[PDB]
Amino acid sequence: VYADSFVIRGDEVRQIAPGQTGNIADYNYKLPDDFTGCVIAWNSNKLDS
Amino acid sequence: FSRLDKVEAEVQIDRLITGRLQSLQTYVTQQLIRAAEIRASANLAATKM
Repeated sequence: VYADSFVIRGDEVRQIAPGQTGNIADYNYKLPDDFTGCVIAWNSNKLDS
Repeated sequence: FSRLDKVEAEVQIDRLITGRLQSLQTYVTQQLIRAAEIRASANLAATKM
């Protein structure tokens, strides 16, 4: 099992899904086509901001 | 490929391979019927000669 942690903007959460393209899914972190597993996202306005 | 997401494009492409494989199957089956009919007629010309 592997775990990857990073902080992004709310609008780009949809790009982390496999196959999406954009400034974050093509330049920082791109998932493979046959990805097995899944992702978890939650708002963190209190601490990081 | 250029109009669907890569996560689910593989579902549609195999959904198209089935038609191009079934269509080739019906052609072969029809020939097997015709070949037996010609075979029964080539065995009559051999007797007639």
